Amino acid sequence: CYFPLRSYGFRPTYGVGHQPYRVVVLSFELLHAPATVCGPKKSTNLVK
Amino acid sequence: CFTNVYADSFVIRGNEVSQIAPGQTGNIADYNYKLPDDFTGCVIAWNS
Repeated sequence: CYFPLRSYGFRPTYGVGHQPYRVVVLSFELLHAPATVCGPKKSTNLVK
Repeated sequence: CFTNVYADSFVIRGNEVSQIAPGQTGNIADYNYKLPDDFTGCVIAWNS
Protein backbone atom coordinates (compact mmCIF):
# COMPACT_ATOMS: atom_id res chain seq x y z
CA CYS A 1 0.00 0.00 0.00
CA TYR A 2 1.50 3.28 -1.11
CA PHE A 3 0.56 6.76 -0.03
CA PRO A 4 0.98 8.32 -3.50
CA LEU A 5 4.18 10.33 -2.96
CA ARG A 6 7.71 10.24 -4.37
CA SER A 7 10.52 12.69 -4.95
CA TYR A 8 12.21 13.58 -8.26
CA GLY A 9 15.92 12.59 -8.31
CA PHE A 10 16.72 16.23 -9.18
CA ARG A 11 20.55 16.31 -9.31
CA PRO A 12 22.75 18.66 -11.33
CA THR A 13 24.64 16.40 -13.79
CA TYR A 14 22.21 13.43 -13.69
CA GLY A 15 18.98 14.90 -15.09
CA VAL A 16 18.73 15.30 -18.89
CA GLY A 17 15.25 14.52 -20.18
CA HIS A 18 14.78 13.36 -16.57
CA GLN A 19 15.64 16.95 -15.70
CA PRO A 20 13.48 19.57 -13.84
CA TYR A 21 11.56 22.10 -15.94
CA ARG A 22 9.76 25.00 -14.27
CA VAL A 23 6.32 25.22 -15.97
CA VAL A 24 3.89 28.16 -16.04
CA VAL A 25 0.44 27.68 -17.63
CA LEU A 26 -1.50 30.86 -18.46
CA SER A 27 -5.27 30.22 -18.72
CA PHE A 28 -7.83 32.77 -19.87
CA GLU A 29 -11.31 33.25 -21.35
CA LEU A 30 -11.92 35.90 -24.05
CA LEU A 31 -14.55 37.83 -26.12
CA HIS A 32 -17.41 36.34 -23.92
CA ALA A 33 -17.61 38.69 -20.83
CA PRO A 34 -16.43 42.10 -19.43
CA ALA A 35 -12.59 42.34 -19.55
CA THR A 36 -10.04 43.64 -16.97
CA VAL A 37 -6.68 42.36 -18.34
CA CYS A 38 -5.86 43.94 -21.68
CA GLY A 39 -3.24 44.46 -24.42
CA PRO A 40 -0.88 47.51 -24.53
CA LYS A 41 -2.94 49.01 -27.42
CA LYS A 42 -4.27 52.56 -27.06
CA SER A 43 -7.86 53.72 -27.55
CA THR A 44 -8.85 56.10 -30.35
CA ASN A 45 -11.62 58.64 -30.04
CA LEU A 46 -15.07 57.04 -30.70
CA VAL A 47 -16.90 58.15 -33.89
CA LYS A 48 -20.64 57.51 -34.50
CA CYS B 1 0.17 -5.42 -23.04
CA PHE B 2 3.90 -6.02 -23.83
CA THR B 3 5.99 -7.18 -26.86
CA ASN B 4 9.42 -8.02 -25.39
CA VAL B 5 9.10 -9.23 -21.76
CA TYR B 6 12.49 -10.11 -20.28
CA ALA B 7 13.16 -11.33 -16.73
CA ASP B 8 16.43 -11.12 -14.78
CA SER B 9 17.57 -12.83 -11.50
CA PHE B 10 20.51 -13.18 -9.06
CA VAL B 11 21.58 -12.97 -5.32
CA ILE B 12 22.72 -9.75 -3.48
CA ARG B 13 23.44 -8.27 -0.05
CA GLY B 14 20.82 -5.80 1.35
CA ASN B 15 23.64 -3.18 1.11
CA GLU B 16 23.29 -3.49 -2.71
CA VAL B 17 19.44 -3.34 -3.18
CA SER B 18 19.55 0.42 -3.91
CA GLN B 19 22.42 -0.20 -6.42
CA ILE B 20 19.96 -2.07 -8.75
CA ALA B 21 18.19 1.30 -9.50
CA PRO B 22 18.91 3.41 -12.70
CA GLY B 23 21.83 5.90 -12.42
CA GLN B 24 23.12 4.50 -9.05
CA THR B 25 26.94 3.79 -8.91
CA GLY B 26 28.80 1.37 -6.65
CA ASN B 27 31.00 -1.60 -7.48
CA ILE B 28 28.09 -4.04 -8.33
CA ALA B 29 26.41 -1.46 -10.65
CA ASP B 30 29.88 -0.56 -11.97
CA TYR B 31 31.11 -4.08 -12.82
CA ASN B 32 28.35 -6.72 -12.54
CA TYR B 33 24.90 -5.46 -13.66
CA LYS B 34 23.34 -2.06 -14.73
CA LEU B 35 20.28 -0.76 -16.61
CA PRO B 36 19.33 2.28 -18.80
CA ASP B 37 17.97 5.66 -17.58
CA ASP B 38 14.53 5.06 -19.29
CA PHE B 39 14.21 1.51 -17.75
CA THR B 40 10.56 0.48 -18.29
CA GLY B 41 10.39 -2.19 -15.65
CA CYS B 42 10.21 -3.17 -11.96
CA VAL B 43 12.52 -4.55 -9.21
CA ILE B 44 11.27 -7.24 -6.76
CA ALA B 45 13.27 -8.92 -3.92
CA TRP B 46 13.21 -11.04 -0.74
CA ASN B 47 15.67 -12.35 1.85
CA SER B 48 16.90 -15.94 1.15
